Amino acid sequence: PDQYADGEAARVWQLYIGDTRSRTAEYKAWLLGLLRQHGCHRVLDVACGTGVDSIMLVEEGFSVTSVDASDKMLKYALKERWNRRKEPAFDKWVIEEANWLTLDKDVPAGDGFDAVICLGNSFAHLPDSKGDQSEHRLALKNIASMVRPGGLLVIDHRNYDYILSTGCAPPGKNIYYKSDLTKDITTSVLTVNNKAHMVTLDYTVQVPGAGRDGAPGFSKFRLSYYPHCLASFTELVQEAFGGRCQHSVLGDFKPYRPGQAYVPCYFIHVLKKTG
Amino acid sequence: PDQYADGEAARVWQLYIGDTRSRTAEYKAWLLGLLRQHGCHRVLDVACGTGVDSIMLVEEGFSVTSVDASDKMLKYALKERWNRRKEPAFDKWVIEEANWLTLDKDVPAGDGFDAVICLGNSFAHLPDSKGDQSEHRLALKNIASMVRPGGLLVIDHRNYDYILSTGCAPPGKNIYYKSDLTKDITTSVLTVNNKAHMVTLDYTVQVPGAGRDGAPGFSKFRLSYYPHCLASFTELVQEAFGGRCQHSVLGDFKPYRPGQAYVPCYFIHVLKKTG
Amino acid sequence: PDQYADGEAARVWQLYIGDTRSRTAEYKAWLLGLLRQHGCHRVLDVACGTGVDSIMLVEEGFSVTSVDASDKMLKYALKERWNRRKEPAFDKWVIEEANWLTLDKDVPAGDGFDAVICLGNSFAHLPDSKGDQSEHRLALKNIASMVRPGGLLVIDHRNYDYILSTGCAPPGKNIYYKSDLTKDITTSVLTVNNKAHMVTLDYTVQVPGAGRDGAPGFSKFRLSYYPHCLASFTELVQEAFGGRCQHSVLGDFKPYRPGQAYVPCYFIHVLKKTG
Amino acid sequence: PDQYADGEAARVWQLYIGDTRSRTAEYKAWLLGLLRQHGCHRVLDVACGTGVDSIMLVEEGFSVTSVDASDKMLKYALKERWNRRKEPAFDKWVIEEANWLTLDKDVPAGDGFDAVICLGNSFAHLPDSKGDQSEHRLALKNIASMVRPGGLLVIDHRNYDYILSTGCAPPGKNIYYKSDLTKDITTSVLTVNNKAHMVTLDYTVQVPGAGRDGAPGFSKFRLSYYPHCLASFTELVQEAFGGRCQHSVLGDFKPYRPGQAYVPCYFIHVLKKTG
Ligand SMILES: C[S@@+](CC[C@H](N)C(=O)[O-])C[C@H]1O[C@@H](n2cnc3c(N)ncnc32)[C@H](O)[C@@H]1O
Ligand SMILES: C[S@@+](CC[C@H](N)C(=O)[O-])C[C@H]1O[C@@H](n2cnc3c(N)ncnc32)[C@H](O)[C@@H]1O
Ligand SMILES: C[S@@+](CC[C@H](N)C(=O)[O-])C[C@H]1O[C@@H](n2cnc3c(N)ncnc32)[C@H](O)[C@@H]1O
Ligand SMILES: C[S@@+](CC[C@H](N)C(=O)[O-])C[C@H]1O[C@@H](n2cnc3c(N)ncnc32)[C@H](O)[C@@H]1O
Repeated sequence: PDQYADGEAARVWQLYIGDTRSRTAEYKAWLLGLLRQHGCHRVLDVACGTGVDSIMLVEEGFSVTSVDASDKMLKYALKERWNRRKEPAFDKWVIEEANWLTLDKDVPAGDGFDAVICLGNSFAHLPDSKGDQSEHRLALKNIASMVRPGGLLVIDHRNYDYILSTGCAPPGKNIYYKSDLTKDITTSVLTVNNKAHMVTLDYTVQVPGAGRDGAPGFSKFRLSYYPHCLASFTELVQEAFGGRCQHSVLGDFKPYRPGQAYVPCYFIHVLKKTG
Repeated sequence: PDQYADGEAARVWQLYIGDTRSRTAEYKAWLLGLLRQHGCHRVLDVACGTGVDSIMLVEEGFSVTSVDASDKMLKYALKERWNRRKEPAFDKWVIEEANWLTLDKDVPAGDGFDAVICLGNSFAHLPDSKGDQSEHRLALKNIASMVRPGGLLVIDHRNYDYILSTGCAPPGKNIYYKSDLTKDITTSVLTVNNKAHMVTLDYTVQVPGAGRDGAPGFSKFRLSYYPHCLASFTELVQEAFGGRCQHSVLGDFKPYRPGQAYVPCYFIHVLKKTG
Repeated sequence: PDQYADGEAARVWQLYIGDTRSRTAEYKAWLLGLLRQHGCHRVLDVACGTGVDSIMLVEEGFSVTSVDASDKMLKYALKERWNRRKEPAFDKWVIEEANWLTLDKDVPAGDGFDAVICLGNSFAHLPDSKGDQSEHRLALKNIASMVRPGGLLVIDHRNYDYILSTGCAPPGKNIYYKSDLTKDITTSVLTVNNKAHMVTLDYTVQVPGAGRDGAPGFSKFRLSYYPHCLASFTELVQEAFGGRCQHSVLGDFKPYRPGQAYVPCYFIHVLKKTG
Repeated sequence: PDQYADGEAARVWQLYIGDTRSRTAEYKAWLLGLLRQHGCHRVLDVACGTGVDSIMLVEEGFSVTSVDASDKMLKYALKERWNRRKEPAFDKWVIEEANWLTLDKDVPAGDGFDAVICLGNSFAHLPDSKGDQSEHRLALKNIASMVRPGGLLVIDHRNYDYILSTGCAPPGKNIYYKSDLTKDITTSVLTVNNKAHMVTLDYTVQVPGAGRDGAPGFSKFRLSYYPHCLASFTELVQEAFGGRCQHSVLGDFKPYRPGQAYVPCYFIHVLKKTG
């Protein structure tokens, strides 16, 4: 289930993110700082999407290769690369299809990458269908398996500890998706027995115009995520490295202490493989 | 959406109810008592199902006509009637297809019935698709419209105030469905925005045998209900009589006071129309 | 694939057949004569449908048991039986669900029946999905397996030698379905590679009224048949008896000689199982 | 209905065509000759597919822009362009998504192209759903509307006059698809009433290997075409130019005279707009 196969979400992703520059303005300093601090040059983006963060890293002189399971989303990143094909940096940008579940065979890590990134609440898309989080563990394993020792892994997820609690996803401004075009997002929590099983969001993004004066137009699409509670993900992700890692998490790219006033919309996990 | 069209549920309903006699043993005293107390002879069963309670009322000398929207379920009640066709009582039992939504035209009440019954958590099946409980109000209206003034309406529903609260449906023994054959029931609560929208139960009933020594067999089916909170249903049902009624509700056919120790699995609403 | 599961066809079958009495008027003399001529008293109807011919045989003093795979169609025959439950003849009419494919286990022939009937182009419904006519052979075998030695089997089918040739099904009057209510029947022939694989008919039967003065209403349903060419069926059906049978075929219940002027709409096969 | 959306056909198209060089060897001389003879430099390919003929034209120094409705097929042409991005010719190759039905707005012809090509039996994919060949006429209109006056249009189609007649598509060698990997092609002709409505082909292409020694593997996909009889297409296509055109048709890129011994697998229509 690509969940993006229909292509409606991809078509308007640009409208969903809003000003990519304005979005990337946040955490660019941190991501870049972190990357450089650990002398990272080879970066693998497993959540490429339309290329938002891959493009940023490419421009910033990193050697990036981006993968994604949806060729509908990737098709836009590719489009961008071609458009800037005359730029040496972009001439060396690698964009290929791949799936976390089969990453190991999709992207030959070989020596591995200096850093791996999964941003914008991409991982939560993986379902627990098997009953046990086996799929979660496997995918989380392969992704970590792409990290060269001493390398970095930056994987995030929406704050579901809050969505599950209030039953609603935070509205408006978002560090990853900030666009006045997104008119509505309806949260749908499904709890099997007494455990949260799935959070389904239904977006309503206004396609610029979609009608002459007096008639506005919108695009509607739905995405489903597994609500990973912070504590659980921390445990899950660390386990993916068999413990040989240094773990840490930030609020919205800012330090995070449980009980703090500010409630983050996303939780960024920073893991540094050790051996 | 018959929800019973597939016929899997009907096929094993008998296994789900278990010992009908043992089930009917409960409340038979009360239902009969209540019926007689109000001199009721003409009884309409809008939730006929396989005929459990209609059959009981027939045997008890009442003049009953049973309707139901699922011809898959009704098909078993009919089967029963034929088998006992030699019994005068059963020779006068009426079984026809009908839908609460169109009852008014499906069952010509005319003068009306002395009593109407909807038992076994049948009504909760009606969805709120329209956004507003309009369908609920309409169906609840037609059903009440079949009650002769001074007549009775006995409509029940699972205690969803508890299911919604614990996220799980009560396990094991049940006054309506008590069978050791039912191995599992998985509750699935769906809350759109922050309001409970639907409760989906997934039953696992062991079909006797379904395999030689060493191999047991089961049947799996799913049913979805609108979680009507007590307070809301009391208001809804009373409104269906335009207020010309006498309302009351019992726990599991026993007096019910909010805050009482015993937590009822079902809530039985007893309404007596006045004119 | 019940093909009748949706119930649209059953709901208006009555309208499709038209005047059952006028329909049964044809071949009633022949069927009855044939039956009596071979001293048949126990008759099994494997294509019961709504009960048209079973009812006729019941009224005529035969001891009939009718089976059918569609409970949507059977549900009407049952309805009829109940309505005439006070008639001794109908009190002894047996109606049950069964499938040619599993007839042997569905209907315990035991000694077997004096005659078996499959009329109204019922058998052609069986598809050749398996690639080989295995299903046809098996079903045709079980059906024959219900015939007591010296017994009779009356199985028919539309004249597909003609439908395949003209690509269109004969219009209007029909010995089995004669109703001015049927406004249209669109034939759809599907030939895989160069062999006829399936004939799909789309019926348009006008439901009486379905609208006030000025607005008429119709019902639309589709049925699919395997186009059995005469020669092939003769071979197939005889083989079902392992050759221990006396075969013959009539046009529309009249003698049939290939090349004759009159083009039959149906082909009636009469087989007499022999030692 | 992309008909290619699933992507199974695109994934193995390469295997279906076989040796593109060997395929393109045929008619390359003619296509090129014809193009040059009319001094054509700007070529639009509306059936781009994986880029087979567009690539050939690009290499041959033409200025080509390719469009196609399936992004699953186009995605491969794009892949090819990128790989040869260092070749000036390919740096100027334009590849975009478009649909014959909306071509006029998808590809701004403006002045128009010197030549337009639709090869490999692409057009026959367009269905007649509307009842009337309106869609055929519209699409055929837009495509022609891309031809600059004095320009050329090369549109082909399988010889359905033969497929319809023999009920089977020609086997083996094919000028457009010649690969020993294609193990089977099952034709399926659907005739509504007495008119041929659709021809559905089911391909079985062996994916190289798909299993170790002893186990071979295949890929199965289906495509549906409208069987355009020669005479009809000639009329249809000419009408698309409002008669201001010079029409002609060849067998398999060789002169064609009705009744000739050789039976072409495809019919290539060559139109030269005058207006
Ligand atoms: C929220 S989008 C990413 C948006 C982009 N990263 C951003 O920040 O705007 C999540 C992406 O996850 C990808 N995805 C989901 N499941 C995947 C899997 N199993 N393997 C690889 N990619 C997957 C999808 O194709 C989708 O584009
Ligand atoms: C749980 S079953 C009843 C079982 C039976 N009362 C018993 O106690 O075993 C609920 C019934 O509601 C009926 N039902 C649901 N929607 C209906 C409608 N709109 N009109 C009539 N019956 C309806 C179904 O056909 C189904 O048999
Ligand atoms: C054309 S209808 C019969 C109508 C009826 N004979 C009459 O003359 O009005 C054909 C019947 O064949 C039955 N049928 C089809 N496939 C069957 C199967 N495999 N086993 C038993 N009955 C089957 C259907 O349920 C359907 O009612
Ligand atoms: C047989 S394939 C072409 C293969 C390629 N031209 C060759 O010669 O090998 C037909 C193509 O028609 C395209 N197609 C079908 N309907 C279309 C439409 N309405 N507009 C544009 N392209 C369409 C499909 O996407 C498909 O790739």
